Amino acid sequence: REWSLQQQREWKNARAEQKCAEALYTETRLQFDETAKHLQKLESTTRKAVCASVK
Amino acid sequence: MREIVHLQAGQCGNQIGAKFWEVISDEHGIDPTGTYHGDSDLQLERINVYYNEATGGKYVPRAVLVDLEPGTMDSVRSGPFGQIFRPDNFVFGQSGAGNNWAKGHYTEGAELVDSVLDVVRKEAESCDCLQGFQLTHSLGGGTGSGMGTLLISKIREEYPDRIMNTFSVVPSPKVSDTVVEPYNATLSVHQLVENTDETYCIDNEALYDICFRTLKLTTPTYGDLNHLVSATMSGVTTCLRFPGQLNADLRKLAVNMVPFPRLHFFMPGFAPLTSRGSQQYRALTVPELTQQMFDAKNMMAACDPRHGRYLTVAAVFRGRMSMKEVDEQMLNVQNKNSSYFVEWIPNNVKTAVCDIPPRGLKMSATFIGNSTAIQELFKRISEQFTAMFRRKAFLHWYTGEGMDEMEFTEAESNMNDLVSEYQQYQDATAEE
Amino acid sequence: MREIVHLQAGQCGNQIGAKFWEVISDEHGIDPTGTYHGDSDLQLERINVYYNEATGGKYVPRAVLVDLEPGTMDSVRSGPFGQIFRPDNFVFGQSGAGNNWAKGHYTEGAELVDSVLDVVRKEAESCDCLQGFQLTHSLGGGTGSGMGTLLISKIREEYPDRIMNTFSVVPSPKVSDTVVEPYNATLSVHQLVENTDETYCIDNEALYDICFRTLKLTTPTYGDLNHLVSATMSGVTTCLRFPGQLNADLRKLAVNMVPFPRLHFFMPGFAPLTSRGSQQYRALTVPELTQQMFDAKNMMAACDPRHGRYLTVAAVFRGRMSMKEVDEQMLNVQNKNSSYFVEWIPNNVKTAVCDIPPRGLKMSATFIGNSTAIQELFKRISEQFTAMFRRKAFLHWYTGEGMDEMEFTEAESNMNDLVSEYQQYQ
Amino acid sequence: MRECISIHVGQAGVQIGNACWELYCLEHGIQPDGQMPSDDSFNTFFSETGAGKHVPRAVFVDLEPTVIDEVRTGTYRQLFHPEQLITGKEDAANNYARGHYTIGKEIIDLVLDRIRKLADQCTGLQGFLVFHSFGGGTGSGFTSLLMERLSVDYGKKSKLEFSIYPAPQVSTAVVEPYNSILTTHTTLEHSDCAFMVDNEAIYDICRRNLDIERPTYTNLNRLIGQIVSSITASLRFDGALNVDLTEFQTNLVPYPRIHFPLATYAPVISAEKAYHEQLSVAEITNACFEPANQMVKCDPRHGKYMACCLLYRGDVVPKDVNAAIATIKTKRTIQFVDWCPTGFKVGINYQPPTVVPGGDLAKVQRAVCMLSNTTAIAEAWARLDHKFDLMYAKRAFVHWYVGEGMEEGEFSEAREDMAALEKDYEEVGVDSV
Amino acid sequence: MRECISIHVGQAGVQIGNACWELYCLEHGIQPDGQMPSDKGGDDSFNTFFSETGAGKHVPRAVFVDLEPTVIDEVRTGTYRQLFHPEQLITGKEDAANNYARGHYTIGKEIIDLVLDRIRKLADQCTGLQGFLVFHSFGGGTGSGFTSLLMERLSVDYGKKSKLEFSIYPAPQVSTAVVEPYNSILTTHTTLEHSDCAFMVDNEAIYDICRRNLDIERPTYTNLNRLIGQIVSSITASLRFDGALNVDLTEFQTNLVPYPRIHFPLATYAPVISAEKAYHEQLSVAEITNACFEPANQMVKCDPRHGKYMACCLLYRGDVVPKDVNAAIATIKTKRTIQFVDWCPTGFKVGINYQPPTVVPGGDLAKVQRAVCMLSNTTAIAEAWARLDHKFDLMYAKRAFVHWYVGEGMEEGEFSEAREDMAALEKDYEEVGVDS
Amino acid sequence: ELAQAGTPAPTKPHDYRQEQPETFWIQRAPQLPGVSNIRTLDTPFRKNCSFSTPVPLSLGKLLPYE
Amino acid sequence: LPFLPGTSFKDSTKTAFHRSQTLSYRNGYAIVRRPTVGIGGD
Ligand SMILES: Nc1nc2c(ncn2[C@@H]2O[C@H](COP(=O)(O)OP(=O)(O)OP(=O)(O)O)[C@@H](O)[C@H]2O)c(=O)[nH]1
Ligand SMILES: Nc1nc2c(ncn2[C@@H]2O[C@H](COP(=O)(O)OP(=O)(O)OP(=O)(O)O)[C@@H](O)[C@H]2O)c(=O)[nH]1
Ligand SMILES: Nc1nc2c(ncn2[C@@H]2O[C@H](COP(=O)(O)OP(=O)(O)O)[C@@H](O)[C@H]2O)c(=O)[nH]1
Ligand SMILES: Nc1nc2c(ncn2[C@@H]2O[C@H](COP(=O)(O)OP(=O)(O)O)[C@@H](O)[C@H]2O)c(=O)[nH]1
Ligand SMILES: [Mg+2]
Ligand SMILES: [Mg+2]
Repeated sequence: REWSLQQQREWKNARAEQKCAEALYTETRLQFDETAKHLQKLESTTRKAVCASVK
Repeated sequence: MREIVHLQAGQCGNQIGAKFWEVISDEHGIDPTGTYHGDSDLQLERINVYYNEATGGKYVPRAVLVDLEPGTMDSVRSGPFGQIFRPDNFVFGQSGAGNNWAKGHYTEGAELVDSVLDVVRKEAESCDCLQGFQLTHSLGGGTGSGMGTLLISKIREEYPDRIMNTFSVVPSPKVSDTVVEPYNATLSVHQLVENTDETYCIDNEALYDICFRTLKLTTPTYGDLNHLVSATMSGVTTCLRFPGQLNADLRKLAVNMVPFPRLHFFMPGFAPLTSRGSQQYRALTVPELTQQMFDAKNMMAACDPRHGRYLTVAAVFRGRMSMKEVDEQMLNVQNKNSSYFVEWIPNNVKTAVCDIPPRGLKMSATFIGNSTAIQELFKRISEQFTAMFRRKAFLHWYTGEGMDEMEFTEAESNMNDLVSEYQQYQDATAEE
Repeated sequence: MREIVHLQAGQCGNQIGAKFWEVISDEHGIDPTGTYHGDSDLQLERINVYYNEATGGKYVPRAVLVDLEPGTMDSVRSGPFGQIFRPDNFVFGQSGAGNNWAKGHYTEGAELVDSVLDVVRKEAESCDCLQGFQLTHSLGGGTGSGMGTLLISKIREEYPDRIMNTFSVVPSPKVSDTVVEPYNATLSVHQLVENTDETYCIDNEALYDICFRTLKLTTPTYGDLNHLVSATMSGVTTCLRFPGQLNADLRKLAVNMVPFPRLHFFMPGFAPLTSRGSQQYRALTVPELTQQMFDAKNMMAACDPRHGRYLTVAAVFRGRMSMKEVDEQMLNVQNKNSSYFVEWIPNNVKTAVCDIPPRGLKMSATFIGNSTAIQELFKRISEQFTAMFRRKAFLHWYTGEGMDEMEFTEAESNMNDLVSEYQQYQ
Repeated sequence: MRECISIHVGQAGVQIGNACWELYCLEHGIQPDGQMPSDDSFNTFFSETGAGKHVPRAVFVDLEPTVIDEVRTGTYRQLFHPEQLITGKEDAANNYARGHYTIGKEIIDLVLDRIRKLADQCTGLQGFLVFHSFGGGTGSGFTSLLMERLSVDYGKKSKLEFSIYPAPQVSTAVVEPYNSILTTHTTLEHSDCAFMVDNEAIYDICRRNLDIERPTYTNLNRLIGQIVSSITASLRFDGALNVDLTEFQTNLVPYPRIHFPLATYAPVISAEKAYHEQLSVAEITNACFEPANQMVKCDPRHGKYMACCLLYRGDVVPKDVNAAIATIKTKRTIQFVDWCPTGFKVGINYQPPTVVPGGDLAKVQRAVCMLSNTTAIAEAWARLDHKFDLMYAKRAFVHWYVGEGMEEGEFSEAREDMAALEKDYEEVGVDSV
Repeated sequence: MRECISIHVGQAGVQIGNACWELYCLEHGIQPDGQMPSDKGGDDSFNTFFSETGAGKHVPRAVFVDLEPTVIDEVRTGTYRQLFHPEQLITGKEDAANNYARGHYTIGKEIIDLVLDRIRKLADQCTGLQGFLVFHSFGGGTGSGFTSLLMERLSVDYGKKSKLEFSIYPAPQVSTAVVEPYNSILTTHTTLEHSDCAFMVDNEAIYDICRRNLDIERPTYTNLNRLIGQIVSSITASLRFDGALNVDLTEFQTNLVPYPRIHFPLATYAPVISAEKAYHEQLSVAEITNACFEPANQMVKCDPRHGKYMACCLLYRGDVVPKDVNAAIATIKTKRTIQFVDWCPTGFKVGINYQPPTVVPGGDLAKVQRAVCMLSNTTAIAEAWARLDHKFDLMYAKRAFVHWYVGEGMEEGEFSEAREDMAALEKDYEEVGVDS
Repeated sequence: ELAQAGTPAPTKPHDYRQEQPETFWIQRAPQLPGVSNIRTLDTPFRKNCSFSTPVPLSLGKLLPYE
Repeated sequence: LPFLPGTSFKDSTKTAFHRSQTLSYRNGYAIVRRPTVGIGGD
């Protein structure tokens, strides 16, 4: 009984640590996606400004 | 472990399914962003039926939106719950069909099926044990009826031993929102009778009558009609995703309602629909659910079962309730109106019970009826089709785009054969 | 210990070659100066494969840049990563080939091979145990196709028992960026079939397809196309410089791909490429990689594998993953599709697994597929070579440089026989 | 040493298994965690573990995960072994052919493997008890080849059969007669004894007796569990006159084709109505003979009592048992066959029945369960033959069986076989020449 | 005094060696540095595997041979860099690359002298040699080719020494190469003539075991090699630890191998259970001895219900008693499913060891009281060989991949000769299995 | 409903990877046939070959009962 | 931002694209000059 309890407690701790690492990866991915969207918006605005200057 | 792949054909299909996904997203607790914000551990027990997993706890629907006019696609994508669908699942053509079944089936709708079957295969082998396919469309248009039937006839040859459900908005008897709607409806039903496993007929007359007389609404917009249709669509597949005392899947309902392979046209109904005035003046009981289900007013088709005979009946209940009173009430309603049931089948009614009711509600129920009162619809459509076909109305449009003249005659022959089969199964006797 | 020498020919070879060295200088943490600025100590375990050690902890690439005009070599040197190349490795003439195969093979390119083989012999003998060579060129030009096949037949006589790879950009069906394109494309494929171990067919039409419907780029300049090619060149050799559970080098893939020595034309692909809008609508699993890897929209050559039979197939995975799920997916695609795979070879697909994914990404895969449907590429050129040749168009630019006219009829019969080797295995 | 193996098939089997095993756990004083808070009376049902735990000797089988997953995430998630709960992927969906041919063959291997492991652990096995329903697809189809394989694998082991029959009036399906006719070859040839119950009768009992205005399947399955516990309590607990699984088969089955008894229980009364009632042995054995307390919708006054087995629990005296039997035997209302002068078997057990929290029955001192074999079953079979032939006249629903593997001659041969079974009962019950 | 020499050839050999030697160090209490903290002599159980230096260090008796550096350098850089000898990790420069010819004729002749020199040094250190244990894989180039001439040289150098062979066979359905049947036919001479006892395993069966037993949805090569290490430890524990009735290597070779041409047992281990299912099961002797006979628990994709059992060797470890052993064997002998041949009436050999198996932290198995390992010599291996002869004939019908093998140095006769050798070895099994 | 007692308390400290399970053999270790000299505090079932080794090829070791 | 096939961006407000000559010939020798200037004079 004691051995099985200790083994499954340690397995649970390992799975929790893996879940936390995956959460950190998803947060960094979300930050990169937001930066990419902002950069695309900036590039489109600069292109429209250049065309208006030419006209 | 039983996935349902959703198919949307036409502008009508896009509107109905765009309401349907909102309703079951609210049912399973899904925000407009896509994540899960709910207060139960039971809502994620069976969520893989309609949703595919994503990263970061997101769920995306297993649905495809097929159309030839991207205006409805833009309307769906700009909606409130429009940011949940994957951007690749919108399959939009470049030229419309223009209410032409020939344009839908042969000329412009024959080049879109390659991309549509590609996306359908990608969403079909992604499932573990796929249960079947579902379609939502209307037989009065050009894209839903013209090319949706082509999609059915392709995917059923691809996947023979699966199940195919259809929600068809068959033409209204008095509205006639299109001049050539009997042409489209006849040429679509002639394919549906061979290539469809279950068909559900939905009528705007019935929806208007319910939303006017029952719910007592001043302005019945299409949002309320799509809400009613989506409530029926959600109530059909409830036992797959919510546990109950007596489960029932789409295959089981097909088994217990389809005695012969050409008799698979159903009329639906929903049970507790009450107005704001009469909400407090009514107690929620199983007799008050069965009465409202079996009332001929509450049918979602413009066909009256007092002219016909109930071949089979299915009922799906939702809520914590008593098996004794459920079986007692449905035996009682079977016994009382003894002339509205056939005599060569005992126990015409299948019953199912699911535990979990919809939100804000205590008890509910859904009725699916196979009767012979559906041949009235086919007789009316056939008489209008043969009303135009002797004077050869509108026929150059269909003939100049690749159709022979024998197609219309064989559609007439198949439709007349189906209505004569329905008549003989109504008039059949016990002694033989 | 297992070194790879990079050869760049043409302006197409130089623009692909300059983007390639920008990619793996970021994998190994090499700044534009040339030094090392990285976080892991495993990045310097196998860096002698591509770089030469210099004084002060500076690494220079083992690449030689060959062109008959410095017009493109000036644009490479003025870029961000234009300071890493050794200034003695730039080999250049003063007269262009003019998109002529005869000038680039016999007249103008014959002088320039005196200087290239002094540089190639200097870099090849400095290694410990040379794995093989590598080439980047185009078959529709004068420098890439003319002299780039003169270098192949000269370094294979010197080094016969090695690995010769080519990343050749074949002509496209409807693009046609050269009027005399099939003369240079037919006379170069005739030289590749006898003198090359592995050949990767890349088409600029297929790279336009990926940047439109997969990446959803509004303005896909050639900086992005040369990224797609360079993400495949670093994925093939990623088991040479990174540890893994099951690793495969350049030689191990060529053994398991080529059943007969004439059949060595492949079709590359890369897997986790996703548009920016659909970044959050997708889950990362091994079945997500294997689905996109075998996609017919994802091949880098303008040949559809649905019209032919997969002879052999490879996949080189990257990232930490389970060996059951890798071996389960390659079996699953073979059992369902029993018509796109040959019947006298069971288990067509080979698998390799690396442990270090590209930076900022969790998993990757590179696809190498030998297919019968590559005969579509050689049959649409042989119908355009024969269309021009029977009216004898443009021969005075070729026959006027001494080239015999029977060499044109030999290039037909070697390439018309090649499409008949492929037909009998379909 | 003496032990039984429970095999529950279908959704009905799994629900009855839940309601039976809760009663067994409370009867033997085992927590839902599986540990006894602290005599080998549990050894008939529970098996010891190397962690000090008790694991049931039961196999739950189903073709869908929706009903087994409630057991897996319920209160008794720790008690059951995780490999005793066998699940398919797609259910048979009210089809005999799906459950027998196409879908049963993927899990028959796993079910036979677990059955082999349990019977290898059994040092001496009394038999298998099979809990199933005729109407459902899995219970109709998979159970047929389950018993067919068990008959080949095991020679003379006992196979008791608790089955759900369709009700004469109410039903939960349409193809219920089709699924119920085709099992009358397996339950005829490859079954040893088969008790049949139907839910409308138990609805009547719970409505009239226990004062419950709205019974549920829990309120039915608890009564079924009480019956099964009263049957097996002679094995489990010491008593004055023990009876055995082989023993009542010997004393109740006169011919190999006649193994369809009727199971009744008494007293079934509420806690308020038990407060004013003096329940003597005669007062509990008179209620078993009443047709209003039968558990099948059939009347034994049309038939002849062929054999009777009584099982008493509690503060019961053999003198008063004999006096009650003597008072029963003098009634002209109850008729016995001429070829059985002494028709009774008597078992007496000391331990009273156990009350459950939240249940509907009352705490009682004595109780009785009766297994009576009579000739009032031909009416119940013919009342279903009317429905089956009325459906089969027009070949309704029959493509849904033909296209999935089975030929159409199986319908006719099963109808003819069970028709001969119906005919045999009349010459069994006719008066001697 | 009793000693065994481990020879790990190829990437599979190196990885199985890592997973084995971690287990050996942890079982004998040796730190990754190489020193035992528990020195408070009197202990000799490590002398089978570890040689003791006077400085207090214990060096393994293993040789890691490889033709590529990418996996030997992981060993040289990782946790056990200070444990292994610097010269016991032999590495080449260019690998064979799935080529029997490259591994046998061209590349292997450069390093075979170094390998034989280190083998000579280890066997000279050994005062009495039980034998060699060769860990290799059939599919790969080095394991297919270099091991062949390594064993050809070892048979000449060492006459009567036992050479046990832990081989990875190609899986019948899944695989990781395409010239794998071509390499797996050509080693059927060097595993037939130059081996004493050959245990074949394949990855698909161990994938199935780790799927349905340990509840690992995504197993890896570490999870497979841990089970293989458990098997080798259960074989060698009779030499290493005190037991009631000990079994030696020559002893179970005698009791397992009936003819010189027939030396192909099947290895099974029980119980392979997880810590969540160790709570709901008692692992008695009569129940761990029935899991070895189940065809689902076999480590080769073959069904022994089709064949005839010829001999069995059972090795029990832990809380196990002869009364329960005899009762369980009596229970097994009465089943009509398990069939023995007529000329082997007493078909069992039994060994018992006192010390229960150890556990690795972070591992997959559970801490168990007792365990059993079975080596069964049967007839149901001819199906596993025919399932790959089919693939070899299918490829060789039209001479695919033949120029690769021909150009490096062999001739084309070895393909047909090796296929004929496999055909004769397949006919011999049915000739033996036919009763009288 | 009602109250359920938890897991029983351990009377002695337990830690896996270090603790040897009880056997009949480890309860009666000095009294068995087949057990060698007991000089290891970890397990009594580790082989001691001090007596069996020859007088040559023997390091400094302690003979049994001496 | 990670270095990826789709993550590249370029400056739009650039107007001078003059290509300087770092490789040329003096006497008979191919010379290579240090690139003291970029594209456009920057
Ligand atoms: N007495 C009793 N009968 C039940 C109970 N639950 C279900 N049933 C019976 O089960 C029959 C329907 O079959 P189910 O048990 O629901 O499902 P199944 O037997 O597994 O068959 P499939 O649904 O096709 O898989 C009905 O006729 C009910 O009479 C129960 O709790 N008590
Ligand atoms: N069980 C198991 N098998 C392995 C492992 N690693 C590799 N293999 C097997 O090895 C085979 C491939 O050959 P390898 O051993 O990897 O390579 P090799 O023997 O050195 O031959 P070359 O690569 O040509 O040098 C595959 O079929 C795998 O099944 C492992 O860790 N465990
Ligand atoms: N019930 C319902 N019917 C609709 C809806 N939208 C359109 N329709 C019906 O669909 C018919 C026209 O369909 P149409 O748009 O031409 O279909 P399409 O050509 O395939 O796009 C009309 O008869 C409408 O009554 C809706 O939201 N709900
Ligand atoms: N993929 C890719 N193709 C290119 C690039 N630059 C040119 N090409 C292609 O190369 C072909 C002509 O090459 P060319 O300039 O004649 O090569 P050269 O004669 O050796 O200098 C054209 O069809 C272009 O499409 C590039 O940067 N990337
Ligand atoms: Mg079921
Ligand atoms: Mg190797």
